[PDB]
Amino acid sequence: GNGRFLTLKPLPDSIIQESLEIQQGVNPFFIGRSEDCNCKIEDNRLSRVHCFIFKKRHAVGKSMYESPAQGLDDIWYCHTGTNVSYLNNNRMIQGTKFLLQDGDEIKIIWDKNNKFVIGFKVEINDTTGLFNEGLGMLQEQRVVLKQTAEEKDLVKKL
Amino acid sequence: EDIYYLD
Repeated sequence: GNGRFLTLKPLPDSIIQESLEIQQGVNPFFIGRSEDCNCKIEDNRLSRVHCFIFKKRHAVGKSMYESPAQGLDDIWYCHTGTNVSYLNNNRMIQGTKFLLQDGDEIKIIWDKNNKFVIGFKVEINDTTGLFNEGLGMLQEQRVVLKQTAEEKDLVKKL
Repeated sequence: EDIYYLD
């Protein structure tokens, strides 16, 4: 990776038709209206910092039965927006985290009446020694995790 | 300082 690792590109299916790339060097990558966010997406519906993606070192206890990747890094999508975001098929409320597998489509905002729909396609171009870039490691079937003060602190420095 | 609710 020369600078880019993950590519979040607001696809045509979404009200936004732009492409943003999370530099492997920037952790965590903040997205939202405010330019402060590593990613620039301004939607009156979402907060200046609707959500941010944070990368963490993927690990596990033993390798009994299951075959892990020793100890590589994975990308976690953190949502801090009050309008709640949607990752593929999992709910993302203000204060949640989710595993990002190469080719992850995340919905920042969806309005049935307003027809306001946002969605970015995550595409890992470079693999900075990733357990498997992001194919959806077994064990945990796409489940939404919760964030702690550690996560909230990340945005505090934003 | 925010009042959002997409329902």
